[PDB]
Amino acid sequence: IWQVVFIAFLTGFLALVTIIGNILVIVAFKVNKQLKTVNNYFLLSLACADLIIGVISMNLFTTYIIMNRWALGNLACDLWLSIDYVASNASVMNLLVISFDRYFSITRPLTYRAKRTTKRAGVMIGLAWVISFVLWAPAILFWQYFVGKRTVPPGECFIQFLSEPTITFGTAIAAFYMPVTIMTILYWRIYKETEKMNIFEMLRIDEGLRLKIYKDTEGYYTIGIGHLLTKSPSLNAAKSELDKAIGRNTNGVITKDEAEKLFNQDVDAAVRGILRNAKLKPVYDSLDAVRRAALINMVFQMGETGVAGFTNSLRMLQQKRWDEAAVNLAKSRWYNQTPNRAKRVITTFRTGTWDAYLIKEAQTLSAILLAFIITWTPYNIMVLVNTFCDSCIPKTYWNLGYWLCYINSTVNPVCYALCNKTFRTTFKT
Ligand SMILES: C[N+]1(C)[C@@H]2C[C@@H](OC(=O)C(O)(c3cccs3)c3cccs3)C[C@H]1[C@@H]1O[C@@H]12
Repeated sequence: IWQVVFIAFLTGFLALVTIIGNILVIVAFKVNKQLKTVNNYFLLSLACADLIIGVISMNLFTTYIIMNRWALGNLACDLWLSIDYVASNASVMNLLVISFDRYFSITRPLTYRAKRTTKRAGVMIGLAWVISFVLWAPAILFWQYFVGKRTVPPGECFIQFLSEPTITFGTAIAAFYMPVTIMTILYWRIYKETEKMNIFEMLRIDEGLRLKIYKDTEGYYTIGIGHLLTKSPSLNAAKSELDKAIGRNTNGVITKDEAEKLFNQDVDAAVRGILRNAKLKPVYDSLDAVRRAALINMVFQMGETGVAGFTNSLRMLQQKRWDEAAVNLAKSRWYNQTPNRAKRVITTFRTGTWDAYLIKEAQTLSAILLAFIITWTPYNIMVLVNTFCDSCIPKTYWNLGYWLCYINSTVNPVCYALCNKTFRTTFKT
């Protein structure tokens, strides 16, 4: 009992670390405009969940464990639980909101990336806490009054309707296993597709955007972002090819959605072209994200056949000789047709940076995700297990899993700072 008490305070240490880390997140974000963004906004929400959970749950938990008994009675037990599950819930749903956000950033450039603000983010988050609360709290508090009696004996506290290992299983899957799988899906997708954002802003600048058919600087009929319709001067040809392309009668006009989807089609085709080609591929392998994106610009413009006839240049681009590549490109007919765009692309080649386009080059999601899964799944697996054998799990293991579920909330700020040097230097001060 003496050694037990001596070790008990460790938990307190962890709770303190949690509350200060989170409190730091909050303050640092509020006091530094740099840190204000949509993504950082969601990260603020998370740090909040972790704070409310670290100043309340971790502690009263430490208490309950220490005493071996529940002192504060029924209602304290109810509020503690409700705050706890509503909170951690809002934490999972917050993670989801994040993943889906970055996803809609990659896949829906015009519809999503373009209109997204910290206001919209705020709304989404608030709505999330709403959902969480409305799922857990009413159940946890009002289950007794509903059923008419209180299953819970005084002295030991837990959620009334969760007695059964099955309903607990199903609710863990729904509330954990499902959302985790989905976060993994969205994740690996984002991790595969991250560059489409940069290459998007790139082609966006170079080409520009128009919803209704307009004449190119060359005069050719062209629609959307960088989508060429036809070089024939007859408007009918263009409009018709376009219609083929959309699968509707466009009447010369298209929606922003249709547009973003067209772009995506185009880029995927560009890339697929670079990888199908014997020339562009190997070179394209040795290129860093910037330059590579440049290559995808040229290919997105002239086509694979087109960009493959640059062999004089390709040679040096693969050999990491830049100034010579650029020099080799300036002398071609490409540069002659539309010098500005090409000049931007080439500069992008030489420098290896987006500064020509003034462009800002997935982050932290790995960390947060990993922490979450690895501090939760022990417990969820322990539940899945308890479903099938009654006595195989002693209360100890439950408590431990719980603690992990906390050290998530502890570790999340840590992952914040460790991932972004911004949060580092902001905390230091
Ligand atoms: C440590 N917790 C506070 C407790 C145990 C863990 O719980 C979870 O991981 C669960 O999947 C479930 C646990 C038990 C039945 S369903 C969730 C609960 C609430 C939203 S998702 C994590 C959090 C959560 O509040 C519970």
